[PDB]
Amino acid sequence: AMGEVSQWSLKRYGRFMLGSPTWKVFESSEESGSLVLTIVVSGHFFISQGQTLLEGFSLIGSKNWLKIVRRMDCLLFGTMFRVQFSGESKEEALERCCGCVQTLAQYVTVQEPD
Amino acid sequence: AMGEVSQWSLKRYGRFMLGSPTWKVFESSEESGSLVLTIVVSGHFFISQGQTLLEGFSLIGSKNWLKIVRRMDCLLFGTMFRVQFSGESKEEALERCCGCVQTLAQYVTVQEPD
Repeated sequence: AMGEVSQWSLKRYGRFMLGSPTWKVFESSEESGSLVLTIVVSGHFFISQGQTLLEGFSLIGSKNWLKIVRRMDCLLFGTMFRVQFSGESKEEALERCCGCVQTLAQYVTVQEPD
Repeated sequence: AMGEVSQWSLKRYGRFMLGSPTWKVFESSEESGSLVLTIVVSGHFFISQGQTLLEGFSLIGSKNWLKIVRRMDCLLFGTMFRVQFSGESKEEALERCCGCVQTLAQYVTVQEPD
């Protein structure tokens, strides 16, 4: 909303968990609540579903420990979690994703797949 | 949730608006959604109701332009908005308020009423 934050809505978020599941996958539901990726101008990164914070860390000095890769409208974050931007079409999601890459890339490099 | 943020729930938030209302008052409802005051470790301050950001600014260098006053379990913010912390009792609300004052006071001074 503000000029202090940028925000993008997500279709999905998945936490690498490593019985023993590999992923815990969160989706934007009417009940569950909507997924938002937030980047604050000081360089803080959050993912939130409604009001619970699923992810929260500084992007400052993340060159040292953080790896981001984009495949189309998804980002993978490693050192692990995975995010997919929403939209009514593949273009609209991709356009969301790219806008976010633009702010993310101010702090880290966003690589292409290996 | 994280170690990157502190969060407190609010009973009420009121925006000074100056037909011509003086205040717009937001409350924690089941429909409307719950009020959260968030302070991020880089010094960013937010109030949010569900996922809408009602307030968002930096506390860094706010000594120059920002005035905070505490009356019991409420804070008034001027240069204007007003916040009241929640709790099952007056003590619990006051205890919430004070915890927040403790992080706020790292950036600004929190005055007593005039």
